[PDB]
Amino acid sequence: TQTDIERILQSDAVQKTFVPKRDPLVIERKVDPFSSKEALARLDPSGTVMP
Amino acid sequence: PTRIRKSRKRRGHRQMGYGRVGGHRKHPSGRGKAGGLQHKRTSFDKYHPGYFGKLGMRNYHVRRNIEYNPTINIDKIWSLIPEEQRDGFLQRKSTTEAPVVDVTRFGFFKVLGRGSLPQCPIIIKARYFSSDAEKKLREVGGVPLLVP
Amino acid sequence: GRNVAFSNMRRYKCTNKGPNLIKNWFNQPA
Amino acid sequence: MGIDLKTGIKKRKVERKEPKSPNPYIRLLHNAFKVVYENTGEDFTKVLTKRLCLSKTNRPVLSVSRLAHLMHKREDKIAVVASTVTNDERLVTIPRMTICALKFSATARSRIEKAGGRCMSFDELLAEKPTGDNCVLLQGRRSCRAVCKKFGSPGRPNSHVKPKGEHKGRRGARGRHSW
Amino acid sequence: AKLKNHTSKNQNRKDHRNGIKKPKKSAYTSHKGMCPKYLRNLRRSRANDPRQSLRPN
RNA sequence: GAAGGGAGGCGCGGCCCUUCCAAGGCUAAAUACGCCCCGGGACCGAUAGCGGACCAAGUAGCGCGAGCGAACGGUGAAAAGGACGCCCUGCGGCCGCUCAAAAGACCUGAACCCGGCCGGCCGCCGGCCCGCCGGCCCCGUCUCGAAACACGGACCGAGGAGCCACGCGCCGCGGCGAGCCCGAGGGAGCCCCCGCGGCGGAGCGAGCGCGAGACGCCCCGGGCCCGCCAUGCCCCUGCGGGCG
RNA sequence: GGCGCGUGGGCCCCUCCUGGUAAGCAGGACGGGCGAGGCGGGACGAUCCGGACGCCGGGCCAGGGUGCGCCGCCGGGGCCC
RNA sequence: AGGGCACAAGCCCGCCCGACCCGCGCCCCCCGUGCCGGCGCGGGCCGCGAAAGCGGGGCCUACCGAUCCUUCGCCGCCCCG
Ligand SMILES: [K+]
Ligand SMILES: [K+]
Ligand SMILES: [Mg+2]
Ligand SMILES: [Mg+2]
Ligand SMILES: [Mg+2]
Ligand SMILES: [Mg+2]
Ligand SMILES: [Mg+2]
Ligand SMILES: [Mg+2]
Ligand SMILES: [Mg+2]
Ligand SMILES: [Mg+2]
Ligand SMILES: [Mg+2]
Ligand SMILES: [Mg+2]
Ligand SMILES: [Mg+2]
Ligand SMILES: [Mg+2]
Ligand SMILES: [Mg+2]
Ligand SMILES: [Mg+2]
Ligand SMILES: [Mg+2]
Ligand SMILES: [Mg+2]
Ligand SMILES: [Mg+2]
Ligand SMILES: [Mg+2]
Ligand SMILES: [Mg+2]
Ligand SMILES: [Mg+2]
Ligand SMILES: [Mg+2]
Ligand code: NA
Ligand code: NA
Ligand code: NA
Ligand code: NA
Ligand code: NA
Ligand code: NA
Ligand code: NA
Ligand code: NA
Repeated sequence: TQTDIERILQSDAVQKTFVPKRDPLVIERKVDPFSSKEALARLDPSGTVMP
Repeated sequence: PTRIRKSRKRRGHRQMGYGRVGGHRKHPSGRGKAGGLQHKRTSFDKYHPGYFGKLGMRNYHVRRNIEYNPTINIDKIWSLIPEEQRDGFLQRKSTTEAPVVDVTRFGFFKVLGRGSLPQCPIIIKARYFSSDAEKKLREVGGVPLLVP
Repeated sequence: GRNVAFSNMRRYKCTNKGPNLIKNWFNQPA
Repeated sequence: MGIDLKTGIKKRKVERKEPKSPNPYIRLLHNAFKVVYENTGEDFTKVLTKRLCLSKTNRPVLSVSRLAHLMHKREDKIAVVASTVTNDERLVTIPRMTICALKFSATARSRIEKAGGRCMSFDELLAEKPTGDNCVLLQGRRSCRAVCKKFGSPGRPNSHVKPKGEHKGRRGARGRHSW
Repeated sequence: AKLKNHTSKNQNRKDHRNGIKKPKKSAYTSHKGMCPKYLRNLRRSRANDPRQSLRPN
């Protein structure tokens, strides 16, 4: 039955096979880099872009 | 049940899935199988070869229990012996106490030769045999017999 | 292309008039 | 709006993702193996879940004789079948083997119990070998149905199938020039 | 009452709707119309080759 | 137009075998079924259900005649079915009485259409402090094409048109699985117990008939094997067997 | 790969043709459109010029235009019943 | 009617009957169905030629016909006690 299944799935024998998945992608909203100096520094650390 | 049928989902649509240009009329192509050699010739030629004409000789009254002829293949023979006797006979490959099988008692007339046999002598009684059936039987140590 | 085996059922006879050719079995338990 | 999306692109495809059966056992098994695959990415488990989603017409039965013939060079492995295992009376003797199936016939079960074999359930397979270590996945012949042999157009010159009903004439049934 | 006799106006568009289907990859190696003496020799050479003969034992 | 005769699902003549005795007669049971009577219902509920729920229906009414053939159910618990008084030439009216209620010839009492009093000034959509601005051809249909001088439609209510049986093909699901199966029926248990055919399991061939293993996760294709057709060699029991 | 429906009266534009004095005539061809495509413009139109559509706020602007009806204009050169 | 052909595909002479028997495949029209027509082959038996070779009619593109019934031909099978 249902109760007997998660007992099997939570045992160590089945747990030994689990392998973590890599960290997901990072997604952020698009903003204009030239609006602020922090946003610009995020793209050109040197700060050599005139605007 | 009528709740789940496709026709009940067409209320409000005017022609119920039969189209506007054509529509639903009575018998737009005829009744039954009419037209097989005329306007339905393509259909009959694609899917029904050998539908028109005659072929072979005719028997005015077939005798149904004379033409009856059940058959058994040589590879189904040992399944007629129950399991306990089965292991007993297989263990001792005896030539003096060989099992005797009469397929007519089980409802068969002729013995055919598909498959193989265990390597052990056996006696089989039937009314007819195929050429290969006899050959395979004699190569395993058995003998065929004819039973009334 | 419809690919079917042809039917071998006879058309009904005496449906609205004539002898009654329908047998029901509602009286089986009785 | 205002975009072209029908120039180098094809229509979507439909595939099964759930078992579709009311039997609760099959739902439980499918969900468990889906979880195991989610947490390991193994191919054996992926194929197993897909097989558990198949319809009955796509899961032919397997005999003990066929199983014996298929385990000739791998007698120590475990045979895994996502269908029922039936008996073959034509085979007088069967060897010793381990089989995991959805169902067993009473006769097939008894024949396997004798000879020293072992009949296993998918629950025990999940408990012991979730990733299918030392396991072989097998299936029957999907083209064995009698319906499958009547697909096509019997009256065409290049087909090799028979008509569906009973035909008694000769026109088009006695060679290429019978028409 | 006369109606149209012929048009091919829409036919090329209908042909390209699902692409132009290529033949099967088994139609290229059929023995459908090959010279019989060549086919018979090919059969016998295979059967007598121990490394590729399917005869039992 | 006769003496022994009849039959054996292809005719004629001959010889056998297997079976029965016409041209005379009687016979219960297991089976079918309306009117009429009794019981029941996943049936209709007053334009439905029988044409016919109504003290009078095959009635009233129509046709020379054969025939044709409707409409019409419901006060209230109890008729307690309406006191008295006042106007009125009479017809009638007002006021009140019985009752929980007038429910007053009657349950409830919608729409269309209409009278009085009271507020407004032209339809729909949108914005707004509300009459200003902007937009808007009559729907349904056949048709390449309808606002059409193409057809149907004054208005409102109620009714009003892919259901059922059998057969065939394919798909999904359940049970069992080389097997499977509530046939008819019988056990005094609608639902419990027992219960044959049949279909599947071997094909091909006009037919006499003959009759499959060699490979394979699956699919496709090759390769072999069986039957039908034609050939070569060998040989027993021989127009029969074997091998190719 | 399986099962199955509708359709089998079409018309218009571009360029290329045939019969005909010609036709908003009749018959063919590559590509597109209407049919079955909302919206702005072409005064007015099923098909022309742009653009092919969930419900909203803001910005930019295709095609076409900018005396008044009716949203939106000036500057420069030439001609002129 | 259009193609083709020069010690030839034309004309003359000599000998012949491949203008045959058994069995398959493909092309054209086309739904990749039929029919007419053609072509490529495996066997049998033949003609001509010294031989290699060629020959399933008239150099190529037209000249023709299902089911049921009748009639004819070879070799066989059935008439179900
Ligand atoms: K019209
Ligand atoms: K008119
Ligand atoms: Mg309507
Ligand atoms: Mg129609
Ligand atoms: Mg209609
Ligand atoms: Mg037409
Ligand atoms: Mg007879
Ligand atoms: Mg009687
Ligand atoms: Mg009534
Ligand atoms: Mg308003
Ligand atoms: Mg207005
Ligand atoms: Mg209409
Ligand atoms: Mg019409
Ligand atoms: Mg018209
Ligand atoms: Mg209209
Ligand atoms: Mg109604
Ligand atoms: Mg039409
Ligand atoms: Mg026109
Ligand atoms: Mg239309
Ligand atoms: Mg369009
Ligand atoms: Mg202005
Ligand atoms: Mg010459
Ligand atoms: Mg030759
Ligand atoms: Na009522
Ligand atoms: Na009441
Ligand atoms: Na219009
Ligand atoms: Na009309
Ligand atoms: Na009217
Ligand atoms: Na295969
Ligand atoms: Na417009
Ligand atoms: Na031709």
